[PDB]
Amino acid sequence: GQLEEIAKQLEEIAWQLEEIAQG
Amino acid sequence: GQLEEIAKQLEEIAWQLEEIAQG
Amino acid sequence: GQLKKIAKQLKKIAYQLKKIAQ
Amino acid sequence: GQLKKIAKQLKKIAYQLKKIAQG
Repeated sequence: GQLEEIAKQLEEIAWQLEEIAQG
Repeated sequence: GQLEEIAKQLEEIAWQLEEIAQG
Repeated sequence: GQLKKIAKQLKKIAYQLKKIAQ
Repeated sequence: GQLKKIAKQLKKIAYQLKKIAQG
């Protein structure tokens, strides 16, 4: 649903942020 | 309620990210 | 230069969540 | 450090959205 899709998008943003934070 | 609390959490993260990127 | 574009995307999401919560 | 703490917050938030939806 809309909440699960927003959730998936925030996870993807958190994985971007993880790649920037480490290497 | 809970969705609005979460929206505020997201806004506050966005603002910290703007602060980070701005130096 | 990703962080500002992320912060704007997060603001748009948060506004949509607020609309849903209404 | 701060971007990693943010990504962890974002992942917790995405779990919370997925749970509102589920249960």
